[PDB]
Amino acid sequence: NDIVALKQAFSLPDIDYADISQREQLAAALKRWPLLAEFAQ
Amino acid sequence: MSILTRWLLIPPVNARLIGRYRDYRRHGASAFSATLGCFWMILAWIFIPLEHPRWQRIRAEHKNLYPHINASRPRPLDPVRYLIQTCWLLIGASHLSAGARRLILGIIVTFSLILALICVTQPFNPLAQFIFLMLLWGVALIVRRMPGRFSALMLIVLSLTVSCRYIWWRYTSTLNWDDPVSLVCGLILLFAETYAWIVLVLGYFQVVWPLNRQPVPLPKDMSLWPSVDIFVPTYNEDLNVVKNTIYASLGIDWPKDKLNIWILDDGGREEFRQFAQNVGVKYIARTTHEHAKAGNINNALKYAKGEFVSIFDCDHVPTRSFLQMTMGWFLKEKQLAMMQTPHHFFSPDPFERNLGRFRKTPNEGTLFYGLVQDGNDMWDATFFCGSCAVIRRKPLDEIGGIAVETVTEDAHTSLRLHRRGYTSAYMRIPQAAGLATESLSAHIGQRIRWARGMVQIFRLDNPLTGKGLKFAQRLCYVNAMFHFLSGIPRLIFLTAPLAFLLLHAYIIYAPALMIALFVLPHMIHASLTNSKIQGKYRHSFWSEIYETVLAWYIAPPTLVALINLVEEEYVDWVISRPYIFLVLLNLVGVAVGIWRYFYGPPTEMLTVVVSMVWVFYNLIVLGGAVAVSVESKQVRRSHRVEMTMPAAIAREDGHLFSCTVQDFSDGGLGIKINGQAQILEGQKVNLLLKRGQQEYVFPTQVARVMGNEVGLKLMPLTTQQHIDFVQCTFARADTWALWQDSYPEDKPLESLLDILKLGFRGYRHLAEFAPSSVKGIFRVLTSLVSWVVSFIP
Amino acid sequence: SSLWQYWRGLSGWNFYFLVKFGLLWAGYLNFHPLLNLVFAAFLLMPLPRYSLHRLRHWIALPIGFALFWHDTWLPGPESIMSQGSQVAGFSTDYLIDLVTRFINWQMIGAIFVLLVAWLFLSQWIRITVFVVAILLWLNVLTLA
Amino acid sequence: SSLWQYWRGLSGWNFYFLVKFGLLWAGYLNFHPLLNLVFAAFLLMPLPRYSLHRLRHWIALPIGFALFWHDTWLPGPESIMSQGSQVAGFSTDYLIDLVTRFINWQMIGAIFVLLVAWLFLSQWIRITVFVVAILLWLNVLTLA
Amino acid sequence: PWFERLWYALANHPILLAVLAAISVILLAWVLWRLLRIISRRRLN
Ligand SMILES: Nc1nc2c(ncn2[C@@H]2O[C@@H]3COP(=O)(O)O[C@H]4[C@@H](O)[C@H](n5cnc6c(=O)[nH]c(N)nc65)O[C@@H]4COP(=O)(O)O[C@H]3[C@H]2O)c(=O)[nH]1
Ligand SMILES: Nc1nc2c(ncn2[C@@H]2O[C@@H]3COP(=O)(O)O[C@H]4[C@@H](O)[C@H](n5cnc6c(=O)[nH]c(N)nc65)O[C@@H]4COP(=O)(O)O[C@H]3[C@H]2O)c(=O)[nH]1
Repeated sequence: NDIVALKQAFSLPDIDYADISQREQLAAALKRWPLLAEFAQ
Repeated sequence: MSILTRWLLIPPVNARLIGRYRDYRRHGASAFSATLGCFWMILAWIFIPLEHPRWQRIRAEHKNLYPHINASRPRPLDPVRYLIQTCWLLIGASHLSAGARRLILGIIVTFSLILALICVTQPFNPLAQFIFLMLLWGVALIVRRMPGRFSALMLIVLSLTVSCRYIWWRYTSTLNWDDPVSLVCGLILLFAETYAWIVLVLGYFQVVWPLNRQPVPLPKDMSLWPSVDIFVPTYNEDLNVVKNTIYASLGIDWPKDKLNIWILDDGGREEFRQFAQNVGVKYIARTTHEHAKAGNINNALKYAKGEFVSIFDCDHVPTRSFLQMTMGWFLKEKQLAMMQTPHHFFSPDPFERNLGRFRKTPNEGTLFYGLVQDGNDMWDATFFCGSCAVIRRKPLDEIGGIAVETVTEDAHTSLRLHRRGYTSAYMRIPQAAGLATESLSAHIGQRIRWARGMVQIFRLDNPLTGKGLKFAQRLCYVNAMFHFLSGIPRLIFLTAPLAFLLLHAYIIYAPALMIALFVLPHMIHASLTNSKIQGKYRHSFWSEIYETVLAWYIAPPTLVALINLVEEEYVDWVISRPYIFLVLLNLVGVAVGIWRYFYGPPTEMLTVVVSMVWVFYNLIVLGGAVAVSVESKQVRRSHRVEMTMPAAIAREDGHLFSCTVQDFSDGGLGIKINGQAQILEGQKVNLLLKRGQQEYVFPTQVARVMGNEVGLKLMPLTTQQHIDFVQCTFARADTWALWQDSYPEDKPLESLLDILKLGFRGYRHLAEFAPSSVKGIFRVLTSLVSWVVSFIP
Repeated sequence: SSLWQYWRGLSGWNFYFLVKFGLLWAGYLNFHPLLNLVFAAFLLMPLPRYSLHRLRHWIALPIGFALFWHDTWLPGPESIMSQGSQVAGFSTDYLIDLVTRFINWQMIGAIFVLLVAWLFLSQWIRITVFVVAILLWLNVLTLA
Repeated sequence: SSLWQYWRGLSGWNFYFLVKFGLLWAGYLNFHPLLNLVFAAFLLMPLPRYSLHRLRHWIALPIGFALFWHDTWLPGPESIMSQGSQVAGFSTDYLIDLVTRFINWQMIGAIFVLLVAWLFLSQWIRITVFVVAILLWLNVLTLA
Repeated sequence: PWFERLWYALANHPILLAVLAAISVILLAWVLWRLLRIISRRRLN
């Protein structure tokens, strides 16, 4: 909620935050567990 | 003899007197004091109706509201104090065509300038000047309570008119051309004040319109995002201070295919090499150590291959949003070659640590990184400040890398980039926090290095007279360089009244009333205008304290360059020598002035008062400076940041309890539990921290339990746990912005009261230790009289 | 044992003494310091019961009124009783005009201001002991 | 009551008294220290209910207006009532000239700056005590 | 002597000079505000 706090504090209404750490963790998880990979795609 | 007392005095009153006498004897109070107190009590109760329930109800909460009066500690002249406080309370209150538009602007501007010239150059009689003063001051006060930028411009213009009037009056009808001694020093003061006026005008121009640049959103596709290389140059810092920087860098929300983190080591230390190998970041240890940090960065550039280079200091930890909040503009402006980010210090600065005002007063550097750089942004003069910046490598290769000539290499390379046509930008949101200087000596030294570098740039590159560079950029750079030549004017200001008081020399040949009616509006309007402009950046009357701390140490090196873990509390005598010398000179001046107020000519009655109030202001400033020079206790290995986050604690038996994190450091946390659920001073505890919707677990050991408050010590963490902890405590993109936004506004009167208390505290501090024994007695006498007066306000 | 609450002061009669002292300072009163001191001692002399204190106040109210009337230069009430028939024989309109002319508004305003100042200074100035001291000083002056 | 917490102060009447003092200093006033002191005592009279306080202020407003008119050197109501018809029948130019000669801009500026100073003081320094002290000093000087 | 004449014209008029100074301040503030808005818009593009 840090980005939400920043948006509530100092404007920034159009900067869409790309959390690349979450995406990389999700990709590693999908690679690690074939069940999640099967259900996701 | 008790029978006689019992017969003469009613037994209740006799018992009251005996009990009060015994109580004051047990407390060491004199018997005569008890007799005088009883006499005052009886004479009051008979000459003052203390039976009125109104006064009884007032007395009920008198101790809480007025704790400065003790009923069990009689002192001489207590009724005088009671009457004085009562008198204070009773006194106190409880569009269009091009040619036509240009001609209209011309006529409006010339009319306004003619009116301003008339206002500046109108001689007055004292009553007329006073009416003018009250009217313009009221206009300023009204415009103060009007948010926006138009009000700031109005205050700037009003202040400029008042200051120009003051300078006109000084240059016309204050210089006394009669004496060879009342001339040189008077002109010296006039030149000091003209320099101060020029600095004020250039500062008003510099922050006339902060740009308030906003981040530009990055493209949705992640394949258009550029490659960034992060450099962390280290020379002698311990690994404990660079670990957090590296961990925060490893958690930056940037694609790892396009982010390389480098550790640059000029010490050739093997611990840093092993740490880089363990965490997976790059490492360079150059064999030849030349040009210091600039040379290290150049050698790193010789190997790094990335579109952008971001330089971080060892103690500066970036937030995960740094690159996303920064890189937008580089893809929007192809001419951009440098972006700057504010410097925040979670560690307490020497002023904040020593003077006890850490979260109350704003930091010394938040005026610069909060308003001055934003003002420079408009004129394209935002210069590199060492850390928290991004430089495009293609422009940086054309200029031959980081400039290696001056000791302030960042400003020099930014100046070169601006002189080659490239622009610069500034982003206001604090996305990196560092460690402040651990002592006053460190602050003095770093300021000296900065000033030496700026004067070197002024002498070598000379922004005023060079090659292609806009005039606004020239003005901004020369203002930044002139900021560090203010030591000599400050010394003149601190030593000016001592001229007249010691050696009769009329610096200003005008009646004291006219001096009060002309100098005072200048100061009042400057203070109001700054308080509006630099509102939540710097409190009033504090800039003089910093200036006087720096002046004696910055003036010599700047002039020469122009020509060519606190175990115990202590006072830095070596640092504080100039302040003590100036205090001695000013107080010997005030003794001479006290003599002159009686044995001098009667006509010089108001002039001596003016000189004495000047000396008193000087003494307050120097006392604050001395108060800075006493180092408070510091036994904490890591500095703590006060942040409130909900959390949870896990025990080994499987019970979980909620807690509120109140502060965190590198190796510990401080939490509060409503009721002290279950914890003991050695038990291991798992700490649950949430970053958004994700929860992280960190092993901890309890160090202190004091009721609701519990201190935790972090267990040896793995690399991933270190990264998660940094992302949950330090590298959060909300702590520093809200920290800066929580700074209280500027209240000039409260600020004056705080500075007066600080000076008194510094005098009391020096009333304990003394380098020259003789000074001990004088300091003790001053403190004694001062607290006696404080008790009799 | 709240035996001190029997010596409370002269709150309520302090205005009386202040008005009399002001009239004496203005020369409009024939003052008898001994009688005033006796009256003050009687008022300050305690009585065993609060009801007895109320009875003392009720008795002293006619006494205070008579003392205030006699200290002034007004003629004795016996003459008024004797000449009431003659007064009734006179025209009533002339009497009304005379009594409207006789009243001095300056003294009434001064009395009102003194009452306000006594109600305010009954916060910071206990009027009983000051009145007693002034009366003692006047008695000493008239004795020596 | 036990406290009598009704001495709230002159409040806005401090500016009225300051204006009167300034006009007297200028020399345009026929000052009446006794009437001013009585009016100040009336304004400072403690009242238990706030409704009575408001009613007292409302009643004192026209009384203060009339007192201010009386203390000036302007002609009395008889002349105004006798010459109202003549003023109505006069030409507009004469009335405009009389209005222009009646208004002094220096007086208006002095009153405005005094009001601003009074606002600042009443924010930081209360004025009731000073006004009462000045009125008492003037009364003592006039009587003595 | 023209500056002497101008000074003697407003020798004892503080209210009028305050009004003139306020007028000049407001007008110069407006001109500067317009110019700085223009420069800010050109700067952010
Ligand atoms: N054993 C232990 N106890 C701790 C620790 N942190 C806090 N406490 C306890 O909690 C009290 C409140 O300290 P605070 O809120 O940090 O507020 C502190 C802090 O602001 C300051 N302070 C004291 N010692 C130091 C120090 O070594 N460094 C710094 N930076 N501040 C200190 O003084 C205030 C009062 O501290 P105390 O009078 O000592 O009283 C301290 C102490 O009894 C800790 O790490 N270990
Ligand atoms: N955020 C936070 N961390 C906490 C707290 N209590 C303990 N810690 C952590 O636990 C470490 C050990 O503290 P300690 O055993 O009390 O041993 C402490 C204590 O004896 C002393 N100390 C440090 N600060 C204070 C203070 O403010 N007051 C007092 N009285 N002692 C202090 O110095 C020792 C070293 O402390 P540190 O270097 O800070 O290292 C601290 C810190 O990392 C707490 O309330 N909040």
